[PDB]
Amino acid sequence: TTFVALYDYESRTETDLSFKKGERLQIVNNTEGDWWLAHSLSTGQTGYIPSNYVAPSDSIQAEEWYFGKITRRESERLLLNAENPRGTFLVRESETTKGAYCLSVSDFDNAKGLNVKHYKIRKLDSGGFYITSRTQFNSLQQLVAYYSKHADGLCHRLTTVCPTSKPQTQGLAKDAWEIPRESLRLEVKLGQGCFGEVWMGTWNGTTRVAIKTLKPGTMSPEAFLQEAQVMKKLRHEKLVQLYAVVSEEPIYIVGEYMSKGSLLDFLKGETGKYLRLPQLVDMAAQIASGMAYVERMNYVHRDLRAANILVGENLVCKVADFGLARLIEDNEYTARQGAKFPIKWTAPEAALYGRFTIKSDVWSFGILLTELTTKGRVPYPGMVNREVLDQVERGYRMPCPPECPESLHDLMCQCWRKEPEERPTFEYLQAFLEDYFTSTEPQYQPGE
Ligand SMILES: CC(C)(C)n1nc(-c2cccc3ccccc23)c2c(N)ncnc21
Repeated sequence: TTFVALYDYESRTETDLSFKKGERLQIVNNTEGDWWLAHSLSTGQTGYIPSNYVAPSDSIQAEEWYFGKITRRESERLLLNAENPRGTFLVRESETTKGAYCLSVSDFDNAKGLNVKHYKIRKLDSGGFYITSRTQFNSLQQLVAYYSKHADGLCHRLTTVCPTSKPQTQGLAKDAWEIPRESLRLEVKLGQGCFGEVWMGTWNGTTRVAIKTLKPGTMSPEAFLQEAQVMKKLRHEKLVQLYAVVSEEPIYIVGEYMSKGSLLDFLKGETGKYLRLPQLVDMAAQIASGMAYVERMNYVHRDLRAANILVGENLVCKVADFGLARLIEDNEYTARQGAKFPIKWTAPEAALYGRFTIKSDVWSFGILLTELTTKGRVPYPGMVNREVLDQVERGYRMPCPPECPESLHDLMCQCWRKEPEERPTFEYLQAFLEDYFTSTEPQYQPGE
């Protein structure tokens, strides 16, 4: 009945437990969902561990190459990393056939360069697993072992397990949410905003975090606290996870530290000078994915723009600062006015009637699209804030950006429809962007 560690974990508190990948643990108390009390069968030490860093000792989830329910697309973003040798692989759940699996493998060809080939793994009614019926296997493990020795009609022999990064724990530690101010050390100033600052820091002397501070008089702690309850419930690979808070003014919001910074600066950077269309579209697709989750949760972002998107490794983009805008108490800002309100991203009905919805976020996404295709250039280049809303009201829309294909401009124009309900859904935008470049090639290589 033992569990095994899937990744290394460094202790963060006095009551938690460090372990290395592969270490056998006993779960001596599993009552709480996200932190379990465990006990190393190697060291004898006890302490709390994040439940997502372990799997049952003989399970399929224990397999280092088994990635579970991961999209085909997300699967490709990992496999295509330039460091991966050919034959890098992983196994995941097939999306299109329930109860089937999929072996994804990285390959190189002169026509295509670097690419990913997928093989659907079907399980027989008699019990076996196979890619080609010619050769079956009693488990996924055995399939993987055989194909690590002989290619046998796959593109390449299985060589290296697809590497991944450690997943985020749920919270910084068990029961940690409203944390004391003195547990944070501010180290490097990352940014400065209209209502506060962002800092790289350390929680509890151990854990690297980012800390956003709010000026006193920005919002009430009581309102901030009720909302933060809603925000901690939002969990998605394309949303910046909020870790903990300090509710008393000056308010702190503690979150994952995204070393690569905002999408906006990454776009303007030497980092952005040579980004090609396919990458811009893929970043757009992820943001739409995060927003599509917001959309399924019936939440509203309210401040969506390139500045509030954060970048990670492999061109990962995550939606940040969601919901907070609603709580800004500043007089001018509540009236959708003043040098702090992002009018250039705001749908006309939201600015005029304070009508903020997922549809006015769709409009902001259209604006964000023009940032992605113009290296972070400010929207409405020849206009000042105080003259945008009236232009937009009279039906003015930004023209197709230089070098932007009309098709993506047309998408932007759909996002900027006068009637909010005529605007597309984030679900539509996500699919449209993910499938922007049509491949003739087959979804799965033939079993043959
Ligand atoms: C680029 C910039 C300085 C604006 N930045 N901003 C954040 C950040 C954005 C939204 C909410 C947060 C909540 C707590 C901590 C940081 C953030 C952020 C981050 N997490 N990591 C790195 N840079 C960040």
